[PDB]
Amino acid sequence: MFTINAEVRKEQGKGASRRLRAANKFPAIIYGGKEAPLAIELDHDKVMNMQAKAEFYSEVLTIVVDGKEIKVKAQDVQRHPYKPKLQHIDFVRA
Amino acid sequence: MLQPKRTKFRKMHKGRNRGLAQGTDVSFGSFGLKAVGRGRLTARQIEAARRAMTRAVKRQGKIWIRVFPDKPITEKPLAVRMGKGKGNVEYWVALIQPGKVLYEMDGVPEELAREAFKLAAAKLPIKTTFVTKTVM
Amino acid sequence: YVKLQVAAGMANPSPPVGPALGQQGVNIMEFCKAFNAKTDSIEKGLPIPVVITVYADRSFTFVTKTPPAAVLLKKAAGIKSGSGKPNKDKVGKISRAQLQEIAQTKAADMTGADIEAMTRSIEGTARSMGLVVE
Amino acid sequence: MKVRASVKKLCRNCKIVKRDGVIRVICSAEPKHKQRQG
Amino acid sequence: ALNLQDKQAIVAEVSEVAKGALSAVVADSRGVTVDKMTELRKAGREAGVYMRVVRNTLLRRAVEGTPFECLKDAFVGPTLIAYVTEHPGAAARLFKEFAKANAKFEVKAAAFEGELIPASQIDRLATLPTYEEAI
Amino acid sequence: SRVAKAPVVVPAGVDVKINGQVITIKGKNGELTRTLNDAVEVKHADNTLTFGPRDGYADGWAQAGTARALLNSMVIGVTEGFTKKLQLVGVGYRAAVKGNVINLSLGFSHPVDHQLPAGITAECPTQTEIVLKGADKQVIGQVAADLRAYRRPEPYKGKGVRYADEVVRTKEAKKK
RNA sequence: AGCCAGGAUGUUGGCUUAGAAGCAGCCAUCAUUUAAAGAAAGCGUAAUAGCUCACUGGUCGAGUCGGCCUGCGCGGAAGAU
RNA sequence: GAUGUCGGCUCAUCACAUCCUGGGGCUGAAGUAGGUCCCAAGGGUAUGGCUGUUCGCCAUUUAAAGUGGUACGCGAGCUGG
Ligand SMILES: [Mg+2]
Ligand SMILES: [Mg+2]
Ligand SMILES: [Mg+2]
Ligand SMILES: [Mg+2]
Ligand SMILES: [Mg+2]
Ligand SMILES: [Mg+2]
Ligand SMILES: [Mg+2]
Ligand SMILES: [Mg+2]
Ligand SMILES: [Mg+2]
Ligand SMILES: [Mg+2]
Ligand SMILES: [Zn+2]
Repeated sequence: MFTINAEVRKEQGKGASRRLRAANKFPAIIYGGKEAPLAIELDHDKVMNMQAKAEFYSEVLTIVVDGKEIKVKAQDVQRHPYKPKLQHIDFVRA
Repeated sequence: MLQPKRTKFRKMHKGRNRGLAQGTDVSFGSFGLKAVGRGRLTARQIEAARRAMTRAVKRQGKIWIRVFPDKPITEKPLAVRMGKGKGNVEYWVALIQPGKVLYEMDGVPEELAREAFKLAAAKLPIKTTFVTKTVM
Repeated sequence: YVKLQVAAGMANPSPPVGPALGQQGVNIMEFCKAFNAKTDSIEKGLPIPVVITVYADRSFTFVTKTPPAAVLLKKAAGIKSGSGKPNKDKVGKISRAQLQEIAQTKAADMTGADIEAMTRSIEGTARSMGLVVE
Repeated sequence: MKVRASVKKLCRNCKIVKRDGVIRVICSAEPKHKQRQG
Repeated sequence: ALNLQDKQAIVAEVSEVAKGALSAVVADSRGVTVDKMTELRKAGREAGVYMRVVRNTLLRRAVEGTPFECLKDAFVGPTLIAYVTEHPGAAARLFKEFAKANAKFEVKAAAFEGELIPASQIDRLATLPTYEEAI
Repeated sequence: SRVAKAPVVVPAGVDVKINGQVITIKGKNGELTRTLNDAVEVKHADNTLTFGPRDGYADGWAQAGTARALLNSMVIGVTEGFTKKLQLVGVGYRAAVKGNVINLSLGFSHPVDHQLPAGITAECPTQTEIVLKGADKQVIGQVAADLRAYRRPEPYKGKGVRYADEVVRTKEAKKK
């Protein structure tokens, strides 16, 4: 079972997202269902190592956002144009 | 040697080569040779690299060339002054932006594709990286 | 100390055995007749391998070994020469009863413990020469 | 001695060594494998 | 490369043959060609003796399950085991002639009755005849 | 580091004198003195010598391993001693010792006279053999290299001055 | 990592060749005794031999190996008063 | 409201990408003689036949007959093909 630790984003936009990536973090989104979409920030190294396993894209993952647990599935991924880095991830509520 | 069979126009404005590539994933094969740098690949460079990777795999597996030299390059010969018309088309280039997957391969083990792509990369004017197919 | 493969009732010509063992210091007329006197029981048209043991005083003692595995598979299938490209070109056929016949003869030189162990060692010599098991 | 920009190990007996700020290839088996970066 | 699955399996195969056999011989075999060894393997299988070279760490593990837990102090240097599963003896006599005729190695220690036999007192399991001798 | 951490056992009869970085090791086979690099902290105590890095020195452990290695072969030097054997290969190639001078006949117009340094002694058991003996591992190695240098082994016949333990690979001349 | 020891049998695999016996080439690349040993990674022979590696048992006794993201350096680097 | 052009003669001066001589590594370096690269600028580095020639071809030398920069060095220094 994949357990991802996330924090809600205090900011949004181009400036804020590039600042996250410069701090070894990256933005991500959780959407689907009746709930409002949740904009989150992830640790780059932790999620990068996880997604190296094929099970990350098939299994139901759990995002831990301030104590609360969110059951999700990896929906889409924006990878860096040429480096082995992640730019953004879409999670759909499972 | 790659070249458009026919074109609407013979000559093209110099233009610029800003931005990041479209077609950054391994879409057909198992492995890919990706551009890390920005530049122009000539038809001769593309053919030299295609030959190097093909010899390496002993013409086994399958090879895809994701790039096409569709941009005509003109040149003015020696002892010719400025003006008096745009020069003559001499060769064709593909514009390359960081991230383009240039070549793809499958039907061969990873170690052989890495070696074939290492040999092909030594013919190219731009820095490259070895990439693998991903799940989404 | 040298290893050679000479015929059952033939030992004397210059091209196969002549200056091959004679260069070391072995008597050409003494060995040639002492070898054929012991290999007289061995059937006509079967190359028999012999190992030579020589000392400092030019003297010699030999131990006769059983015919080779690639040699017995030719007479059992009915062929003079093997395949140029083995497993790519089939030149003959040998039954399971013929595999145990070569193995029972080779038992004196083989390393195997059981009959099934010696039979598989002849199966490998057959595949590497183009002869298929049928 | 081969003097070139690209100095590499050419066999298992080749050894890369830095002597006085110069990368060299010293070989115990083949004299033709002796290199100096330059 | 030997994995732990491989190591556990080798302990298992030598622990099973430890239980069934009657007389076990522990010896050195360093500096002996394969020609002389394949000759002692033919002389071993014939006499109903099981022949093996096992890592001394793997032996201390197969022997812990009793009664050879005295052969521990012989698992220092190259170790070769001779497990006689058919008729007690056979090996202790086969090894003594192989040692004297080849001059190499020394033969460490022997085991029988769940008791340790020193390098000098191996004349006890060397003078014992057949089963098959009482008649 | 693995070399530095391995203590040097000073045997009975060997005297050790430490004056900061200066170490004097006296024995039956002579006396040797070395000044260790400032990065090396040497400790005596018991029948052993221990070596460690000195605080504030970036290469302490690499230096302590060198110092260890040196002091170990100093101890061996003043007890057992060192022996370098050389052998002359080639027609007319001969050697002889006259006190502290090695007379070498090596195919030159003039015979070669090599003056031995303090602490190194030579003896010729054969006209084609040189045996060097001394306490200093570095100095005996230097003398053996100097003698070999007069005629280094050639690749076509193996001719020259070679070390006894030397492997001289020969080759065939260009064909035709 | 180093050091001690082994690196076997069928078999000189088959074809080819004056010869090709792991080691010119071409094709196959199993099986046995096994702790392990490629029908052989390189040198050597006219062909053999002989030397060594892949691999494995012993010794030693706590670390060791090389990919990834990055900072700063090194070589590549020859010119005329 | 003028910075005289090619070549020669005379006189040179610097660079080194070194022609010779010096040191050295590799060699498909037995020796003699070579090939290639590294180091090295201390000195040395033809005369003639033809052509305005520089160059080039040719003859005969020499250890060698270097490659370039200097307003394609040098006409208030000469020549004037
Ligand atoms: Mg902005
Ligand atoms: Mg130096
Ligand atoms: Mg080890
Ligand atoms: Mg004026
Ligand atoms: Mg220079
Ligand atoms: Mg060159
Ligand atoms: Mg000069
Ligand atoms: Mg000349
Ligand atoms: Mg001028
Ligand atoms: Mg005038
Ligand atoms: Zn090498």
